[PDB]
Formats: sequence, C-alpha cells, structure tokens
Amino acid sequence: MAKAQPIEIAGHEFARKADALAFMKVMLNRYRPGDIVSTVDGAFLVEALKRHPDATSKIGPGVRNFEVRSADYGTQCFWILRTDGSEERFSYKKCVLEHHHHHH
Repeated sequence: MAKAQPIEIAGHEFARKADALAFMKVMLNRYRPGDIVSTVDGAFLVEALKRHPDATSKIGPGVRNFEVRSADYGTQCFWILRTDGSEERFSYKKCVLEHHHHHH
C-alpha cells in the first residue's frame, strides 16, 4: 500500500518518472510530424493515457490510432485519433506527477 514502487505503464516498470518520459521521447523523435505510431508503441500510449483522470474525456468512444504531429514549433507530441473520426492531444510529460517541481 504505502510503498514507492517503480512507474509501471503497460507492464513496463521504469525506475524514475523522467525514465518513463525518456522512453516516449525516444520513439517520438523516431517519427515525423505526419507518421502513424506503431501498434506496439501505441499500446504503451493507451495505458499511459488511461493513468490520467481525463481518460474518459480524451478517449471518448475509443482509441483508433496515434499520430505524431507538431505541438508548437519543432516540438513533437502524440495525437489521439478517435474511432468516431475526431482527434485529441495529450502532454505525455505529465505521465506521472508534477509535485511542485514544475520550475519557473
């Protein structure tokens, strides 16, 4: 119960919050702003999404696929393509917690 365990996503146990982010950034940088994410990586993204309270709002009727597209300038982010034909975006950076360490 009260135990600081490693960050588990889709079975993958990361020894750090920044460690989980690294994995996502690696594959992210390996795609272009118009390419579809592989089913393997997508399966990870699904569980990485579901671990957020906004899950129902982001997903809607269901996840169809994930596309890598620009967030603002040069930066890449994962877009959720819904089965209804719509789309959404989520900031993977907050996969675990902020805990005041959000530096300004």
